[PDB]
Amino acid sequence: VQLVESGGGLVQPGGSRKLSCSASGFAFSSFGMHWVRQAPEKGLEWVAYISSGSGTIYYADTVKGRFTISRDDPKNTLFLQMTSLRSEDTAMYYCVRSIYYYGSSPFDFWGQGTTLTVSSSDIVMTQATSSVPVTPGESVSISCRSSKSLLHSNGNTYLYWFLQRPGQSPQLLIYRMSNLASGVPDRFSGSGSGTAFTLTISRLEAEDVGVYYCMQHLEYPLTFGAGTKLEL
Amino acid sequence: DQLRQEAEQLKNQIRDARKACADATLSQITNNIDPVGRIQMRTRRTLRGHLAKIYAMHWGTDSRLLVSASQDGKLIIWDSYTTNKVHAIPLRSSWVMTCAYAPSGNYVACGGLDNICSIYNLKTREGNVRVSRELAGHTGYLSCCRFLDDNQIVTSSGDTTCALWDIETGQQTTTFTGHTGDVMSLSLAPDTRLFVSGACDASAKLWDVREGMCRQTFTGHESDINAICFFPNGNAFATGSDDATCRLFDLRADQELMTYSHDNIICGITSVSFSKSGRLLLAGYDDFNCNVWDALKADRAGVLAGHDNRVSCLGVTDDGMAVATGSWDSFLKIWN
Amino acid sequence: LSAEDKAAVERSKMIDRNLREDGEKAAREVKLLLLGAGESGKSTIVKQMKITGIVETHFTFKDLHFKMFDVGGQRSERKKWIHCFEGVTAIIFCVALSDYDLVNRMHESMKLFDSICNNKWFTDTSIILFLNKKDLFEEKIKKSPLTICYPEYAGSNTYEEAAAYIQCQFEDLNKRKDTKEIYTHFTCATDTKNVQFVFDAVTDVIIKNNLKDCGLF
Amino acid sequence: MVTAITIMALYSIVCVVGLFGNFLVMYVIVRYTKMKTATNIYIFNLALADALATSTLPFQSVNYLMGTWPFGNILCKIVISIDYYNMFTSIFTLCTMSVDRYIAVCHPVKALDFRTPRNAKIVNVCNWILSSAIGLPVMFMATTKYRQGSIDCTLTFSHPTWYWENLLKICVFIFAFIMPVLIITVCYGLMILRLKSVRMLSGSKEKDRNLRRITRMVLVVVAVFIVCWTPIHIYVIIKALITIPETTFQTVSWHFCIALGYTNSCLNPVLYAFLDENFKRCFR
Amino acid sequence: IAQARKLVEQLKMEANIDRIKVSKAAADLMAYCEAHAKEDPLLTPVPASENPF
Ligand SMILES: CCC(=O)N(Cc1cccc(CO)c1)C1CCN(CCc2ccccc2)CC1
Repeated sequence: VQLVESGGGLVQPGGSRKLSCSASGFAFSSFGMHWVRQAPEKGLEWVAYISSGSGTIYYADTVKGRFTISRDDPKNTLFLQMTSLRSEDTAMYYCVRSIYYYGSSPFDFWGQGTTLTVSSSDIVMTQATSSVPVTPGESVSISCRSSKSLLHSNGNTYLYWFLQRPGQSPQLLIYRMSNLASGVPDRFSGSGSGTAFTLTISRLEAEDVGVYYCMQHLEYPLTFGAGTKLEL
Repeated sequence: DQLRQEAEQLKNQIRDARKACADATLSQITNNIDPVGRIQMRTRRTLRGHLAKIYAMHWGTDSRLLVSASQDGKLIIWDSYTTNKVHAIPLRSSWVMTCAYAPSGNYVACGGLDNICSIYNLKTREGNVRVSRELAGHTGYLSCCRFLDDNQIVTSSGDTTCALWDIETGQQTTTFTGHTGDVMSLSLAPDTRLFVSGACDASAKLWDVREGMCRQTFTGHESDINAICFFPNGNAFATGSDDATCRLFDLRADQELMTYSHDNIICGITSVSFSKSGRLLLAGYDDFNCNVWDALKADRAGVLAGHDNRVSCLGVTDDGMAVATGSWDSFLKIWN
Repeated sequence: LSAEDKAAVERSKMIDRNLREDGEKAAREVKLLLLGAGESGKSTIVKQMKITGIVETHFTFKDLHFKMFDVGGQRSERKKWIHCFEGVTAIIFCVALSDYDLVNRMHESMKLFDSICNNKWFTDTSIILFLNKKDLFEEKIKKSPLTICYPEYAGSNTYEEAAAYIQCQFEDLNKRKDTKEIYTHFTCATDTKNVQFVFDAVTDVIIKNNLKDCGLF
Repeated sequence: MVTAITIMALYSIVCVVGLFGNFLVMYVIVRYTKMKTATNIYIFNLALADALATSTLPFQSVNYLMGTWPFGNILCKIVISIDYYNMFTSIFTLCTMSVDRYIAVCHPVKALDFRTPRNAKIVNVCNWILSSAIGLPVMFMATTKYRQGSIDCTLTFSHPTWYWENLLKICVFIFAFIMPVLIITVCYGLMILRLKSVRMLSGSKEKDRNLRRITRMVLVVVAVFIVCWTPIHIYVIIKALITIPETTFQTVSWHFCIALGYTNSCLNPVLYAFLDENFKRCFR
Repeated sequence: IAQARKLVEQLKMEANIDRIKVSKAAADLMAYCEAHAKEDPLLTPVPASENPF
């Protein structure tokens, strides 16, 4: 798999810009796509989503009416059209892959991201802490709380954990609060109940430092967490 | 000539040996057991995705997903609880007569009249499924396929032979050859240490995957047999045939134990399966319906008549909660 | 209800639409089954058209798509897999016309034709019959009389009536003359005009099927 | 008196028989066959319109017996609309079935592509829309008239009464009795001419008997259509062309002609469905 | 005669199997069926609360 973003630069306020997401190495036409932006020194936010076959499109509240999203399946490229740029749109945009069926693991791959600068009823998710000192070889615990019960009538709790290493794109760790993503070592574990969740890391080694984000998928729009930072 | 007479004498000696230890009169042993009464089953779901007759169907260890194959050159994985379709694999050779679903859930194997066994990779990157390995070496037609592990598969072909393969290299590890006719069915034991196969000779043989040598041979059918299913305990099995009779054999006793027949049933059986407790026996006739037999009394319990054509497959969930029957009507239903 | 199952339902609907399209495309075409004796004329029939266990041949003629299944490379009980070919448009049968004296071959060919024609599944499908090696039959009759394999035959050793007698002997083997038809043709290595005969037979079969499905028959 | 009672009895009998037959056909199609082929869809559509038109008869019967129209204005509008609407839907369905049969028999290679259930549904929707294109003006235009001592349903025209009335009569006569007759007779003649040379239907006794039954059914369908539509059209033309002073014979003749059109509606299903080969196979 | 010799060898190998009386073998089946009657949704219908279908 390979995702490349292009179309960045500096845009005057009130202008327009186009972002192109290039997908290669996988069947683009079978995957849903998301756009996720990250503020220069803040957490991640959700922008837009396209279903498979362009049969369903959703937009965030803060970008509805100004942003246009589309895909080109024959050419394997994803487009985002931005109109009426403000000073609050300065961020870095990531191209996200997702697929939905019984037993799937959505949000499993993130693009490299492109930088863009502009010259000047929802469910809220709360992080218990913001930074913890961590010593190698020990065990740490990260807590996450939600304003609404994420448990559904079908027996599934929708919770996703992401880890972002410095200078790198975030990667999926745990989906549905109990399953481990492919390629993730068995050190990480997840547990908890409705409106009370916990992430457990055991015998953690180096290269595990970063920011851990808590995300929900019970309903749209998707809201991330503040982010807990781990430092040596 | 003398050697043939010696073989006949050995056969007569074996028959006398199994007759000497035959004081069964089992109907006089379990005559005091209360009947199971009447069993009423109602269809709960109907999967409508196939455009031709379906020949195979296999449940999963999850007891939620199942796979079905038909002659339109497509096999699709169903979600039984919700009726959604998870996958739709387009296969090359539309003539397919059997299918299998791996116990772990990562692989699906299909094969038919094309003399080749195909294994598909379900859980992989890049999205769609891919053909992991093609198995070649048979000269007849694949009749049944069962999975032992994610690397070992046992196949039953039409050239009077059975084989055990390894997927990583695609080579015949072991070959079983003791039949004098086309073998149509196959079923693995719960411990996956031995299996039995049934052929067109009206005889069922008991192999073992370790050494590759036949252990025992069972007989008593008057026509070709099509279905085999082990007892849940693992010490017995039942067979269906074109004789319109189902019978139960015992491994330790090494002889017949029961016969299931009725006066107004004159057509063959294409599928046989047991319940979780083993007290019920499901047999799929070509009379457009399947019956439920009380396995301990040879007395019919109920009738499942909801199909407009002969049923070609039948399976029971691992936890014994529902039974799925497929037919040439192109619709397969779920009963509970 | 249906938190994220809506995407799964959408995927199911999309793959169902794909299945519908594939099924329509598959039903648009017609399938042909090629039977015959061992290496009698089946080799040259396939070569005339454009063209493991079995082999499938694809060719088109006058805006019509044909599929031909050569199932003669399988050695097993035919009754255990012959029901998979139910619903085939037509059956092509090849008979070597110059093998009337080599060996008994004609008698076993007639036995095979009787078995195939009066099968429990093929009680409705029409049969297209081809008599190959017509040119080789001309030189083998003036020297070897046809009475060798037909003791009851009493007539002159001329090709014109011997061919008709053989055609009638092959044709009168069906016990259902009010439901199925048999198209007979004489084929040689040259004179590639058999595709038109197959097209005419398939057109008649399609017309009959349309009449049956339209309520008139 | 006697004549009015006889007319009312005949109208009631025709309505009852038509409604019973149509409802039975609808139930048989819906419950058992469940839309197997495009022919089933066409027969289903035809059985709907026939009954939606015959259900209208008791209103006309009570209007004749009572002598006035007490139902009002909106209901009179809907009666006239569903009376001028189904009379076109049925004819369009019959023409579509005839064309479908002709294209199925004469052109099988093209019928492999054209004849699909989706195409049948599209054609049915197009026929309904085309019929609505003329039904809606009657909905917007039909009114009720308050006479000296009676109330009757009549169409008041937008100044050129004679010109526009004759235009409407000529249009309905041309598009309801000439083009349909021509298209069905040409289609069936070509179908029979092509079918007379089919190897499957010639060469023995049973094949000739089957061909004879097919051509007999075609001929009887065409004859029923012609005989049951000609009298009403010719009577309307004569009435609109000649002064034809009122007489007790004129009313009886007009009522008998209207009875003949309703008789045509009842006769058409008992040939298309009650004798359908699929229905016979289902019954047996 | 090569196949016949193998057939005789197979029959001789199969002839050495220790059997048990059926009354002892038939009791095992009944004991297994009687001890697992409760864990059989098909034989004993379950309430719709716990029925996933
Ligand atoms: C030439 C056609 C014609 O002249 N047709 C339409 C028609 C005639 C016969 C049968 C059918 C249906 O198969 C339609 C007229 C005939 C007289 N009807 C009177 C309807 C009516 C009476 C009283 C109050 C309100 C309405 C109007 C349409």
